[PDB]
Amino acid sequence: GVGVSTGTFNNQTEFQYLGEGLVRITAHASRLIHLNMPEHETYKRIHVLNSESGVAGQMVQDDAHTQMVTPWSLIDANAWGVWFNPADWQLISNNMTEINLVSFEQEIFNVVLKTITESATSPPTKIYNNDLTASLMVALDTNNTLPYTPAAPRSETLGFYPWLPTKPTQYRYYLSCIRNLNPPTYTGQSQQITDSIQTGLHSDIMFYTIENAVPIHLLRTGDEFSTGIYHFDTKPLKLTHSWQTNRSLGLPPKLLTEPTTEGDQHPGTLPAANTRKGYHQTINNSYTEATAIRPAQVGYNTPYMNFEYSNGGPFLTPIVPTADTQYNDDEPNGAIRFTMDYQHGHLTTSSQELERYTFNPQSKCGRAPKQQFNQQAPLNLENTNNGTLLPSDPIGGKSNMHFMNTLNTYGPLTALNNTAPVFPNGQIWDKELDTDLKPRLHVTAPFVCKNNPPGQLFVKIAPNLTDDFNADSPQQPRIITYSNFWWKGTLTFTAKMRSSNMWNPIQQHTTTAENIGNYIPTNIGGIRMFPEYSQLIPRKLY
Amino acid sequence: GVGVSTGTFNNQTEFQYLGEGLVRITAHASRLIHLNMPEHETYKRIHVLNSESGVAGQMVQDDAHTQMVTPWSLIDANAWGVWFNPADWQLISNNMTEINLVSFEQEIFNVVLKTITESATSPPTKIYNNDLTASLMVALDTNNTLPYTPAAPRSETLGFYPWLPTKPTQYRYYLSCIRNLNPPTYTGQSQQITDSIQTGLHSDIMFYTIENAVPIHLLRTGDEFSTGIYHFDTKPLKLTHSWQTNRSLGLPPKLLTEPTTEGDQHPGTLPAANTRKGYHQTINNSYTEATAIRPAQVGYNTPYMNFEYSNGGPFLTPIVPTADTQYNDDEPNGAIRFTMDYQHGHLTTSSQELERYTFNPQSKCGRAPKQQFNQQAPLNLENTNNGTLLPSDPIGGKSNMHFMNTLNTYGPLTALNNTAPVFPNGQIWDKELDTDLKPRLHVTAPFVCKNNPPGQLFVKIAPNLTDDFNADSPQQPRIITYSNFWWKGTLTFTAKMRSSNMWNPIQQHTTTAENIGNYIPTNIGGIRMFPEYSQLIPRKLY
Amino acid sequence: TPYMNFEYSNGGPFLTPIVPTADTQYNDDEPNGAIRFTMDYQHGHLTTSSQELERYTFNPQSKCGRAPKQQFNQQAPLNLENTNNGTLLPSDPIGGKSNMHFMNTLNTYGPLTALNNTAPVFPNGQIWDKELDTDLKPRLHVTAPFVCKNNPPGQLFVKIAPNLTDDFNADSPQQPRIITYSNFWWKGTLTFT
Amino acid sequence: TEFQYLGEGLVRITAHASRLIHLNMPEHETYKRIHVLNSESGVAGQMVQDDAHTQMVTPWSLIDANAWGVWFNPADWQLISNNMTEINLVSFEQEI
Amino acid sequence: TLGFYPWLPTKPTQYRYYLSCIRNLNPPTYTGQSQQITDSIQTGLHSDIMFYTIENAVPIHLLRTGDEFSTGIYHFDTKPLKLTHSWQTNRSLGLPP
Amino acid sequence: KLLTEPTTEGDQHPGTLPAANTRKGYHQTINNSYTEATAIRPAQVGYN
Repeated sequence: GVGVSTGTFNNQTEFQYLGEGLVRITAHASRLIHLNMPEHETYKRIHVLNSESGVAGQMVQDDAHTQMVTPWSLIDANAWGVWFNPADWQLISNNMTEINLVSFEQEIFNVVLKTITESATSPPTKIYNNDLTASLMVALDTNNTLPYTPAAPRSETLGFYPWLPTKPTQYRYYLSCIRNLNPPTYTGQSQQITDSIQTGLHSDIMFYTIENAVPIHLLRTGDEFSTGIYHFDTKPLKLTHSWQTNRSLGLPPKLLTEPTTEGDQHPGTLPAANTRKGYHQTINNSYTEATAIRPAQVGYNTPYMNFEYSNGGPFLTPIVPTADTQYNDDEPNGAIRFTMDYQHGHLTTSSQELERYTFNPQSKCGRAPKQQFNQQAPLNLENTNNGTLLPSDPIGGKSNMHFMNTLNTYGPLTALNNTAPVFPNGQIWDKELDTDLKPRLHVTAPFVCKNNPPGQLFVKIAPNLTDDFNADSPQQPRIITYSNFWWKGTLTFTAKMRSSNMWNPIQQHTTTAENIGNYIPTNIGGIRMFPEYSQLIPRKLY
Repeated sequence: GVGVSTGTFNNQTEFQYLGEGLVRITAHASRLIHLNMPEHETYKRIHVLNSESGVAGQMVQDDAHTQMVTPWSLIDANAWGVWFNPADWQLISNNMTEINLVSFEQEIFNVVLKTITESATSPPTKIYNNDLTASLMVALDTNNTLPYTPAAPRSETLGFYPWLPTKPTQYRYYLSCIRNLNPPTYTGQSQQITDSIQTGLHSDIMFYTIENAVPIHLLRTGDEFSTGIYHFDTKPLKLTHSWQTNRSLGLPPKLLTEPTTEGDQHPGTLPAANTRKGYHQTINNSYTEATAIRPAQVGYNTPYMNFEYSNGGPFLTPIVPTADTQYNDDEPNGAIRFTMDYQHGHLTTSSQELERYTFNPQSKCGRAPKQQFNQQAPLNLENTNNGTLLPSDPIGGKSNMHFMNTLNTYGPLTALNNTAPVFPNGQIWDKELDTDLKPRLHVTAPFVCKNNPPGQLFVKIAPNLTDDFNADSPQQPRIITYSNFWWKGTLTFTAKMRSSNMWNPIQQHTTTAENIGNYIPTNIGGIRMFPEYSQLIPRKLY
Repeated sequence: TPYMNFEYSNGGPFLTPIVPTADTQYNDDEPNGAIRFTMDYQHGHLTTSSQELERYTFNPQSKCGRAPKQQFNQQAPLNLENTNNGTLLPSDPIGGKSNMHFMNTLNTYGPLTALNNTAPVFPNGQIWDKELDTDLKPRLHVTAPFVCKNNPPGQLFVKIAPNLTDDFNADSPQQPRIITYSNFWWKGTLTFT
Repeated sequence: TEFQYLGEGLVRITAHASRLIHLNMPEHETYKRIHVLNSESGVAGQMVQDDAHTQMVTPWSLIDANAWGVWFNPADWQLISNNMTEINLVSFEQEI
Repeated sequence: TLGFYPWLPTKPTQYRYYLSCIRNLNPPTYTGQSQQITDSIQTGLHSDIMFYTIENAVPIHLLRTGDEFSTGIYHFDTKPLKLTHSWQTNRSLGLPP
Repeated sequence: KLLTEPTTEGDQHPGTLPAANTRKGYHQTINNSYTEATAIRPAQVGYN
């Protein structure tokens, strides 16, 4: 089977429309993969200590931990940019109210392994041969024994471009640490910070081996391989954003003065307080909007920029990413700043490497702590500098840490919204944390597999031994080998169409003569895949 | 049946999605109609001669003709604004590739006739009674015997607003004229312009009568009435625009120099002329883009601002409305300038009456005569002021009339595009001109009924005679009567969804923080229905 | 639940709701989400009375609430017998303000929390309520005790049909019409178990 | 107010509520988008007194009977609360 | 709501809903202090505008004196409500010492 | 639509149309004034 092709290339995007308004969005993604021969044929247990970690203030910069570096490379296509292209997104987000994960199947084919012979005859000349017989190692951890490691959050996914080759990344998992950083400091002060790390508590050591946990298929040029057909069990994802806030829930207080002159300038009048009727979660006989009965709490302040410390070290306490307020805050509203790559958007040509861009979901929930505040005992419209905590009050003596930094408003009354899909660098589905009690969602991605997540796809070039034996020695020498093999995946979703219910037209992402540039190549061949808002369709909340 | 309601109000917009991606766009439109008692119970044959018509130059301002003024009022809902609202449009045009007319049915109900008694007791007081017994006259010209008269082109349609009452207009048709304006003039000159009109050639007299050609239903408050269910036979309408022009059709000449430096600034090079290969519809051994073989003629210059004169007088020769070029020309590209109304968009509140706004379809075909030109005999790259007609050459001695004004490029090679739907003031379907040879399309509207067009709906309040007899006298006196009656129509279309084929996202009409104002009421109750582009989805042409 | 806390999101500032539970022997109320209703010449409150509307605050019966003016915190290894230094009290100045104590900012919600639903408040109380269409839902509402898992009953709308005159309509701002009104009966049937 | 008692100790509390409604002709036949800004809102301290927001004032009137006072009367309540351990919503139907 | 009294007439109320706001109150203050409080509001972010119309979203029945109308028969799906109160507190849970 | 129906017999006396400007409708021209000669028609009946 040497001279015959095993699989087929296809990167089409099929949108089947069915009855009652559903759609079978079928995304085909093919891509030419390139794999280099693992440079260290062993399993290494490496630690990581950075000089920066152990300095006054630079604690947040701590990078310590332990790595299990495997000789295997991983093929993760879990990231929107893989499946869709700009146009696709525009369609889906501009018209589907919800979308959900259905089936997924990969397939590796037209494997080609290549030897490289050196010819230092005057100038270093390279000769390329085909080791027809050599093999490509492929492993599929169906049961997820190997620690899960999504690539997406490190833009180490496959190339978001069908006409451009791409590389799978080095597989390496976390191993128990015993990180020490006592005690925290502050930029200036002189103190002796202890900075250590020693492979975790023995009872917590997890040392896995591709070889030991999964059957490995050997693939010669004429061989082929294919995932079965995995079916997701996932809570559908909404592609609509809420807006209403507690100050916009329910029956608006009836007015007594409708304006008499055009312009959003002139407003209407409400009867004085006192004379108003209804419920009150406060005592004063006066019913204000800020102080009014609402169904629940839409949103919540999560102590921002708080660092917690557990065995593995210190770390930022995650915040459910929601849209910022008119006071572009971001960090407290879990905004997510992605960094691009010469392969995940960002002009292929550009001289400077990678790109910035921060992301803010559309669902309005977030807060503006630089505004929030607290008052004492019986409220009292008309504060008491003494009986009122403000967004500019010194907590614990530090003149810039205000109450909001420590304030947590989560409660049974809280109504929250899930992360947003972030085309394209965004992760798509995610394994669920195997803890007795589970999280209501993840920040990583919008889809969490209720059951068992799809399998990790592993790859590694079969060691091409020489005549200089093996064993009875440290690191064995081998023929320089590499591989070019294709890959085709099929991700299938389900979504519902939207419909005209209101009077006014809504948001929709379009082309402006000032952005087409971003969806069109360059006079040289530059291509971008700059991220786009998602969940842009307005939705009632109450 | 006095105290019982006959029909039901419904102004919902149902979008049913079916297999293979079709949609059953069902538009329900209800509206409270108000009718005043016809002020002249006869059929009047009036002429119209304006002073302006008979003056030097002001010929274009001629308004002469003859009118058959009937005592009947017409209910025409043939205009987008009737059926859809802003949001609806945004949906349809932002996602359907084509759409077509299917079924239509009207229904008049909850008729109420009212008498009005005068009580000049000191200040003029009005007393309102119900003439339970009086009737409302309704006539349906199913076979279209009465001359067709779409309301749309005179914004005399029904009110584009469901929550606002509306009025049907006076029915009056054209009758043969023998208009005289010999001879044309020019603003300055002194000459004796003959300006006359005398009811047309007897053999061409058409005097119709609602009463004589259609059965009329009398309706008392407890009565109801309903069109059957008309089915259209119409060439589907495309909601996509072409772009390619003759300078963009087919295989682009192969280059020999791809740029080496970023920026749309630096272009590529083509081999010199001469050395190029292929067809040529010219002799010179050099193959230029302007002078290159193309499948056909996309577009065509129609002698612009040309006035033709036939029996009924002079008139502008219509031009197929197509998008203007980068040289916003409009008039030569049949742009269509609509004038709004306090009931067809245009802030209900605004002090100034009516609105402007011109319209340009999206399909790129139009021309830029102020650019066009002609060269003689064997072409010859490098003109001859003598052998080259230019866009600034004096024709017939007049220093501002250039060849383009008289130039007609229509031909068997011409490929043309149909008018565009103009939400909302735009007319929807139109009767076909009963001439032996028919037009390839109309400018009025995008839909032309292959068969017989739906019937005209006529209305008139039954004369409420008094005790002061009738007949044996000129104009009879009658009780002042009027009516409030509801109307509900159901227009059904068929359309196909769009799909992601290309890489880049396309146009789409959205909300900018600078226009929502137009889709939202006013602090006083003002509402607008400003027109929106249509056919905004890009389409290949070749 | 951090009491009298005001949060701020797009629509403005607002009081952070507290699950209404009964007050303690230290009638606190506000921190225990008590609900003060205001009556009407039609919803209780002597039809005759000269003064308009009525007051009255409400406290559910389920005992859960707290008495912050009592609560407190101690440090590290507890230690029966405080340390003014190692003990936060209900009268300690937070952030420098002499009347804002730790309780105002304290939130004790946790996986260990066992809570109780609002109470029906005869008669001014709301009965059922639509559920907030957010991805993750609230464990209850304060508004009412019943939250419709599915779709809530429909809203009933009414408006008098415009009684136009002879002075046309359209082609003008606000249209004039005959003064009209209506008297119509209504009967509803609510069934419980 | 029908209180049907069934087996095992359940009850079919059926509340009938009739009422003569009175409706005045909407005074502004349009849909108004009004804002609301109170002087009190923008003052030192009186923040809690903020009443700002935007209203969509419709020409329609709403009939909401979602409130106990509608269905039961004092006696009814006394009975239900004095003797039922739990109660639940079942069916509902209006009629004009 | 409607009148809690069967023998007394009652009125339905004006229907009006909330529409996106962009309320500004920076920065909070305290009764005394002198500071310049910005107090504004401008119809919310366009993408969040919800403009509904009874006429546009629901079929409307016209009723003449001799007409009638009736909701269907809606069935609730609701977590039963307890009419009992708990008392025990953490200082009253379990086996007393 | 006219705004002045004649008051005296004879094809002599005609009716009046509102001034241009104030008229409403389509126009295959720019000027805010809608004339008969310059008015939207279905198509071209005839041709030179």
